[PDB]
Amino acid sequence: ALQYEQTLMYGRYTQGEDWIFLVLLGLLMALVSWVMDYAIAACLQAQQWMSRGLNTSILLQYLAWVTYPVVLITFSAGFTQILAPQAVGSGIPEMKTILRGVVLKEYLTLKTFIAKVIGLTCALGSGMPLGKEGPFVHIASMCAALLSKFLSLENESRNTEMLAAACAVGVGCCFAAPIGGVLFSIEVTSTFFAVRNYWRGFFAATFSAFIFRVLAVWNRTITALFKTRFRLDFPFDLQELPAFAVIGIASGFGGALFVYLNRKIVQVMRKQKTINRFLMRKRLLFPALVTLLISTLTFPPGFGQFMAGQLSQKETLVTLFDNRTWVRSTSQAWNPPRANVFLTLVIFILMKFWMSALATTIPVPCGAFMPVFVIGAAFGRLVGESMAAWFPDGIHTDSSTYRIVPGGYAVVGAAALAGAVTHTVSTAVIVFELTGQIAHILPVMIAVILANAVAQSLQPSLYDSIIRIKKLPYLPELGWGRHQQYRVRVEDIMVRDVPHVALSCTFRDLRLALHRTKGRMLALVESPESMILLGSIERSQVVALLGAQLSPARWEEQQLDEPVNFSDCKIDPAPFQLVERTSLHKTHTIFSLLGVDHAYVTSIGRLIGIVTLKELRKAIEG
Amino acid sequence: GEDWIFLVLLGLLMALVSWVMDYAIAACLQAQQWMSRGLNTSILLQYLAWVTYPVVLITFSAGFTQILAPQAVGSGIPEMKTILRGVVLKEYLTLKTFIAKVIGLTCALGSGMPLGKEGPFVHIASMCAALLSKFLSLENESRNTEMLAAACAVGVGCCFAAPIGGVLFSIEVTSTFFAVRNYWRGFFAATFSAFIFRVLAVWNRTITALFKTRFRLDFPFDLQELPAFAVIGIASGFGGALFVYLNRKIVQVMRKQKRLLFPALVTLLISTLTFPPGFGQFMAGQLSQKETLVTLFDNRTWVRSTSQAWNPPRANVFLTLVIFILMKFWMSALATTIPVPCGAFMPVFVIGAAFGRLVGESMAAWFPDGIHTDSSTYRIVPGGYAVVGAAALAGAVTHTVSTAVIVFELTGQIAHILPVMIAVILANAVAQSLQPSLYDSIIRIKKLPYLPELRVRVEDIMVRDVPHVALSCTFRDLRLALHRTKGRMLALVESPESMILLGSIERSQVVALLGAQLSPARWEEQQLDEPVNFSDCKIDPAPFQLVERTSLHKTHTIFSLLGVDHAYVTSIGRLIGIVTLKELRKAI
Repeated sequence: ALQYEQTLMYGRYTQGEDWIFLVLLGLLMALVSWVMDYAIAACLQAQQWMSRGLNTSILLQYLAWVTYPVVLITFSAGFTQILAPQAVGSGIPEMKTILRGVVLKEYLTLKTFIAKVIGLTCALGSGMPLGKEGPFVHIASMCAALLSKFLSLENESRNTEMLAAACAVGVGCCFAAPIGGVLFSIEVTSTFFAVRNYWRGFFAATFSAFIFRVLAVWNRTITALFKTRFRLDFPFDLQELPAFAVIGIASGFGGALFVYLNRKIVQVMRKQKTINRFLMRKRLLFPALVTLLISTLTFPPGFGQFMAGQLSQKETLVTLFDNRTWVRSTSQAWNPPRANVFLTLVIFILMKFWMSALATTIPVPCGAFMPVFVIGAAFGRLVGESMAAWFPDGIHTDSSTYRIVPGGYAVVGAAALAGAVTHTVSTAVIVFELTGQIAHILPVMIAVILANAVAQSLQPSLYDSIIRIKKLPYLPELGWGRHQQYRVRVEDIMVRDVPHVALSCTFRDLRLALHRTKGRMLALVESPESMILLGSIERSQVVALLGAQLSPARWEEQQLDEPVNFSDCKIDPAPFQLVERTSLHKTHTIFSLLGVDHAYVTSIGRLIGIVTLKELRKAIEG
Repeated sequence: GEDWIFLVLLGLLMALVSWVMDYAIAACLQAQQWMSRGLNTSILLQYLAWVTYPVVLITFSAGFTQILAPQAVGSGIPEMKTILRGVVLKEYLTLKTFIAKVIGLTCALGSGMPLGKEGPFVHIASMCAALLSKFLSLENESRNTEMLAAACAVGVGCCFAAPIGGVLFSIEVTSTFFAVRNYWRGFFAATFSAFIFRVLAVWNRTITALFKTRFRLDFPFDLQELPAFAVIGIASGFGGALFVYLNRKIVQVMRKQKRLLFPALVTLLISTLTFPPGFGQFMAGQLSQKETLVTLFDNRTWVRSTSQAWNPPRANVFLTLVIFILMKFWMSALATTIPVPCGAFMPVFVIGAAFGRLVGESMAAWFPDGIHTDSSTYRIVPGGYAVVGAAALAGAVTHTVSTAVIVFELTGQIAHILPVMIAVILANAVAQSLQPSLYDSIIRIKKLPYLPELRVRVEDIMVRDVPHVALSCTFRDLRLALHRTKGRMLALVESPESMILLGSIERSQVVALLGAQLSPARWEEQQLDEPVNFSDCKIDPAPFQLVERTSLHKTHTIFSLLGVDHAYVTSIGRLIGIVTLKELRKAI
C-alpha cells in the first residue's frame, strides 16, 4: 500500500450481474459526462459574455481576459488541495499501476470523486491547453468502484475486470468513440488482455453512445464531434504519400521532444531548493503565475492575433478540418491583416507546444491529449497548405480537376502526433470516429506507424514518464525494433546475493539476516551448504518470531539462542521461480502478465540468484 | 533490423499472391459467362453447360487436393489456432501443401459455389511466413509463433482488403490474449500490404473500398429506427446459432451412413437449382457473389439495371429476398463441408445483407414519406439495413465484434456505426448464449487438442509416467524408452536413482544417434551397445517447469500465455510428473 505525498508539480508515492453492472456503469458515465460538458460550456459562455460586455478600453479587456482564467485555476487548485490532494493530474498511469496489483491508499473514494469532478470542471472552464482523457478514466473507475459498493448491498479477479471495463467506458465517453476508446484503453493500461473480456468494454461503450444520442435528441454535432466534409472520389493521389510519410516522421520526432520537454520541466524545479521551498510555502502562486503568463500572450489585441488567440480549442479544431483552401471563421482568424497563414501556423505550433507542456505540468486535474491533437492538426494543415500552394492546378490533372484537400493533411497530422506522444496506434480509429469519415485511411496508418517507430526509438511514452516521475512501479517495455534480447539469459541480469534463511539456523541468524535484506520476503533454505530452496517467508513474520520467542514474558533474551523450529511458522510452498537458462523474453513476458515484482533463480534445485524489476530495468535500458 | 525486413517482405509476398489469385478467379468466372451466353440459344445446351462447368471445376479441385496434399482440405483458421497453442501438425506448412491449397482454392472459387477465402488465406499467409523464415536463415521457437500470428493478421487483411479490421479479426479468432506488440506488428505488415495493393490498383486499372457505398451524410437514420436495428441483431444471432448447428449436423450425419462422387453430386444439385430460366429467376441466380453484394448495398429504394434481378415479372422483391435467404442458407451450410479448400465468411455476409435489405424495404414501405411523417426530406435508406444485417450475421457466426470495423473498411463509410454496433453486440450475445463458434465447432469435430476455459493443484492432475532418458543410460534403454512412448520430446535426467531434471531432448535427435551408432560401420549392431555420448546432442537446458504445489489457475494462466502444450512437474529438482493438457480432463 502506497501513500501520496504532496509535491509542486506531480507528487510522489511512498511506502446475470455482469450485464446489469455494465449497463449501469455506462448510464452513469454518460450522465456525468453530459453534466460536465454542460458546465464547461456554461463557463465558456460566461467568459464570452463578460468579454463582450466590456468593450470600452484595452486596459479593461486585458484585466478581464487575465482575471477570469486566473481565478478559475486558483479556485480549482485550492479546492483540489483542500479535499483530495491525490486527484491532481492525469489518472491513466495510476490506474495502470492499480491494474497490475499495487494498491493506492485512497484513490477511489467519494472525496476524490468530488474533488476530481469539480476541479476538472473549473480548470477546463478556463482557456488553458488541457485535456480530459485521464481524468475521465479516473472518474469512470471511481464510478465503477462506487457501483460495486452499492450493488454488493474471486472478488479480486472481478474487481480488476470491472476496472478494465471502466477505463474503456471513460475513454469512449471522452472521445464519443466506442471502438477507438476501447482499443486506446487496452493499449495504455495493459500489455496482455484476455480475449474473453473483449466484449464487455464494447457493450458498455455502445450503451453509453446510445444514451448520448438519446440525450442529444432530447436536448438539441449529433453524429460526430468534429464532422468533416471531404469528397469521396479521389480525395488524395499517389504522389502525395511521401508528404504523409514526412508528416509521420516529423510527428514522431515532435512527440519525443514533447515528452522530453515535459520531463525536463518537471526535473528542473525539483532542484533549485530555495525557489522550490518558497513556492511550497505558497501553494497557489505557481499555478496563478503560469495562468497569468499564458493568458497574457494570447490576448487578441496584443500577441494573440498572430497565433489565433480569439479562437477556442473546439473552434480551433473545427477550422483546421474544413474543406477549404486558405492559400488559394477559419481564414479570418488564421489570416491576420499583418501576416499570412504560414507565419500564423508556425507561431501557433511553437507557442502551443511550449505552453501545453508547461500547463500540463501544473497541479490541476488535467490531461494532455487534445493539446497535442491540435498541434498535430496545425502542423498537418501547414504541410497541406504548402502542398496546395506548390501545385495550384493539381498534381495529376488533365482539366485541373481533383485539387489538393488540405484538411486530410490536418487529420493525418493530428493522428500521427497523438500516436507518437501516447505510443498508440488506435488514434487512427479515434480520428475516424471523431471526423465521421474513413476516406483518408492509408495515409493515417502510414503516418501513425512511422511516428510510433521514431518515438519508440527515441523516448518512452508520456504515461511511463509520469510513472517514473512519481516513483511508481515501472516495467520498461521491450524494444519493438530497436534491438534483440532473445540471447540474454536470466543468469546475467540476476543478483547473485540473495537474502535468505536456513532451516537449521538459530535466532541470532535471523537477527543478523533481517536488517540487511531491505526486502519484503526471505527465502527458506534446507541447509547453507546444500542451498536447496524450500519456500518463501514474510519479513514481518520472521520479525514476529523474534518478537514472540524473545519477549519479557519468560537477561533471558541473551540466554535464549536455540535453533529455531519453523513448524509454528507458515511457509509459502510454491513461490515464483525460474531456471538458469531462461531467456529475457520469457522473464519479461511473465513479469508483465503475472504483475509480479520478484522472482527466484534456481539451478538444479539450488538457490543461485534473484531477479527484481530494478535489474530488468537496467537490463532493458543498457 | 531483421524484424522490419521480415514484415516488409511478408506483406509484399502476400499482396502479390493475393493479386495473382484474384486475377485467376476473375478469369475463370469470365470464361464461364463467355461459354454460357456467347454460343448457346437452346435450353438443353444452356442447362448442360451450366451444370457441367462447376462440376468439372470442383471435381478437379478435389482430386488435385487429395492427390498432392490431403492436409489442404478445409479452412485454415482452426488448424492455425491449434498450432499457435504449441501443438504440432505433421506437414501443414510445406511446399506441396502450398501448391495444393493455391490450385484447389483457385479451382473451387472459379465455379459459382458459395465458398469463402478467409481460412485459406490465413493458411497461405502462414505458409509464406514459414517459407520466408526458412529462407532468411541462410531458430528460436518464440520468434516463429509471433511471425505466424503476424502472418494470420496479414492473411485476413489481404482477404478483406481491411487492414485494421483484418488484424483485429485475426487476433480475436486465433489467439487467447491481446498482445500489444502482436497488434503493432500486424498493423505494420497490413499497412505495407495495403500500400502495395493501392500501387497495383493504379498500375493495372473497385479502387479504395471493394463495395463502396454512397449514402447521404446528413441524417442517414432516425432515433425511432433503432428498434429495427435491434430486431435485426437478435434475428442474426439466432440465425448464426442455427447455421453452426446445421453445419455440425450435416457433418455428423454423413459419418453414420469413390471420394470424387459426393462433391460432384453436391455441385450438380446446387447448380441445378440456381439455373436461371428454371428456378433461378426467383432467387436472383443470374448474379455472382460480387454483383449480389453490390446491388444489396445501393442507395436506391426498390419498393418505391442489375437491381432488376430481384424483381422478376412474376414476383416481387419480398418473395425473391425470402427465397434467396432460405435457399442460400441451406446451400451454404451444405457446401461448406466438401473436401476442397474453402471458407465460410462471404456466404454468411451475403445472407445477412439480404435479411437486412428485406427489413429495410419493409420499413420503407411502411413509411412512404419517411419516419415521423411531416412529409420530411429524410426517408429510409435500405442499404444501411443491409450493411447492419450482414455485419450482425457475420459477427454472430464467427463470435467476433471486429466485423463492424471490417464492414466499415469494406463499404468506405462509417455513417451507420451506432446501429452496426448495437446489432453486433446483440447478435454476439444471443449466439454465445446458444451455440459455440464455427471454428470451435470445427476444432471439436476434427478432435484437435484445445484448452477449455476458466482446491486443486498441479500435484493431482499430473501423470507420473513421464518418458525420459538418463545421462548414463546405454543404447538398450534408449531403444526401450523410445518404443514405449509416442511423445514429440523426451526428458533428460541425471540418473534413474537421482531423477534430477537436466533438460529435454527431442525425439528426432535420439532416434538419429541410435541409427547412426547402429549404422553399418567398419551382429556388430548389438555387439557395441556402449553407453551413449550426449555431448553432440541439442539439449534444451531450460524447459519451462512447474513447482510441485502450484495452483490450477496459475497453471492455466501460464499455459495460455506461453503458447505451450506440456509442462514438467518438479519437487526439489526431481522429475515427478508431466502435464500435457490434462486440464482439459480436469477444468471441464
